[PDB]
Amino acid sequence: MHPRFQTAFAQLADNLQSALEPILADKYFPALLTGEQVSSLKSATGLDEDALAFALLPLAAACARTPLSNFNVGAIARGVSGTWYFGANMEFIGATMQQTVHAEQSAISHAWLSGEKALAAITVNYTPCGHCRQFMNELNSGLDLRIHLPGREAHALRDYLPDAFGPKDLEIKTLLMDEQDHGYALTGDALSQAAIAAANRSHMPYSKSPSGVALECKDGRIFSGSYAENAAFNPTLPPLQGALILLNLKGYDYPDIQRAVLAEKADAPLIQWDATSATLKALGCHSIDRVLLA
Amino acid sequence: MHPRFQTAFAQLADNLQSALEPILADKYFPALLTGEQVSSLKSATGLDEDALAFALLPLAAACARTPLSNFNVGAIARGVSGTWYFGANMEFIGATMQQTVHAEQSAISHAWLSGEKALAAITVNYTPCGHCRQFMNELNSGLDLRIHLPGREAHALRDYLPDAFGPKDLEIKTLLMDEQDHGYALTGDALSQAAIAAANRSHMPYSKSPSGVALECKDGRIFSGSYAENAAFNPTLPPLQGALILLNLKGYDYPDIQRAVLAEKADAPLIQWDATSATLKALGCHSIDRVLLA
Ligand SMILES: [Zn+2]
Ligand SMILES: [Zn+2]
Repeated sequence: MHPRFQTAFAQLADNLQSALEPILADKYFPALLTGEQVSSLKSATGLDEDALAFALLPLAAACARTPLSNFNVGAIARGVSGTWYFGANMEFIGATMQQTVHAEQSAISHAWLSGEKALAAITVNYTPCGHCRQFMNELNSGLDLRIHLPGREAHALRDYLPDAFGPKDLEIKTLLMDEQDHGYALTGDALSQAAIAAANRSHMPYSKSPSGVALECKDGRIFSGSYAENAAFNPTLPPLQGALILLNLKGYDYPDIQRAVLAEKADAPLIQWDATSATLKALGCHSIDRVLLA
Repeated sequence: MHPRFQTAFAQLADNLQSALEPILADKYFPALLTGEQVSSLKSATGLDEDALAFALLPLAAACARTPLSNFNVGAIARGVSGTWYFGANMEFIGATMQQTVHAEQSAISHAWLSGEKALAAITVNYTPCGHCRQFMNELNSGLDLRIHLPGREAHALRDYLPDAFGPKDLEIKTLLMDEQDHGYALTGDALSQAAIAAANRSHMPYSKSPSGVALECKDGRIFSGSYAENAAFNPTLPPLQGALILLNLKGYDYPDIQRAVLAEKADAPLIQWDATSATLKALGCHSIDRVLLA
């Protein structure tokens, strides 16, 4: 068990602890549960999906990186595949408030970057902020996505965001998590190729500026992040954050990053380079390169 | 009349055009209307406050800087003083999506930076995004603020943001637009003193990192911006954006900036320096200095 899960696990119900102890054994438990694992968990406890998701939220919140607030939020995104993806909020000392990752964005990005094609529901241990409701309205699930919160009854996103602004208002038909491939040729080494592959999956219908970041860890692990625009612009997930969401959920920590690469167009209306390098230097990484698409 | 207002004005009703033509005569019309001016406008047209506010939204939207979307949004914040403040959205080529200013944030910041102590209502020509509903929930007006949208009936913010997240969740009692003065001594020249004065009005209860930016124009005009945190962190208004909101509403343009100063603490958990310089260099300003508080 990775040390982060240790207090949360200790507080779980006995039959849940038992069913989970095999799964959580590995330090690099991927903060995700396949359909099969969810079925076993249900057989061992008698919990249904929603109640299981709620019971598990302490483990998702245990992945939160909150040096400023000490307010840990956990979210579980439930893929249409049946896979459940954890997500937790992250705050970065030395950067800005605009670089913060919310638990809900972490869980959705985990699912999208893992290749999930659509989400069925999202379970969170605290009500989502307007920034997250706006982020969720970018998805191909639109206003129908169901949110599950402790003590409340389920609701579609349209109930949490009445008279919603979204891609339709800007006449955009390509929604986040729809299949996208921008056809940039992968060149360079492993890390730049991973960054370009991430840029190829970019959701960028508003500025048409593709970008992706890939981080290489001490042990050779590469974590990649694709850029995801939002119709309201500011809730956009920058490329670096995707990679850091993955690095953290998968059990690693910022001192394990060795190199990082950002791929983006040279003549692009929006440029990620400055915010990427500045946040990475804040986290300690200083080996940052940029490969540019054409 | 500043050229931006010229098409919008031409499309206004005749008795409105007549009443406004004196006010809009000056190129540097401050994109604000005092209680007296609103009274005159009502006498000249017979419009009540809400309908007047709607009639005026084309002039507020005429201040929008939208190189990416060409989607102009105008907002009118109505102060408790009776002053109405315009606001419009701004997009910055060469920066990121996180630097975007929404019309609603522009109008609220205009009011706060002008010294308005509380808002009564906000009128917008398009429904506010979740990012803005979250921004509005930081204010001392809380969930009671009334939003007015074309064709809809008025509603308090609590109707647009059900089961809201906000400062109470983080046990914060100091709300935005409450009186704040952090007591930093004003040192240096005019521009650094203006930046420190702006930092002294910072709403920063979450990171305790005060900052302010002041911009000096070719003609000697100084525009200042205070930092305003948000409970959901990301909707935070950075200091530079406050100053650029003011510079643009007041009729100036980015090539008029000569110098800029950012004031902030050296040992602060969050640092504005990198995003401030990078966005200003993108806008063309290259004379940026930083004075630091202690
Ligand atoms: Zn949120
Ligand atoms: Zn908005």
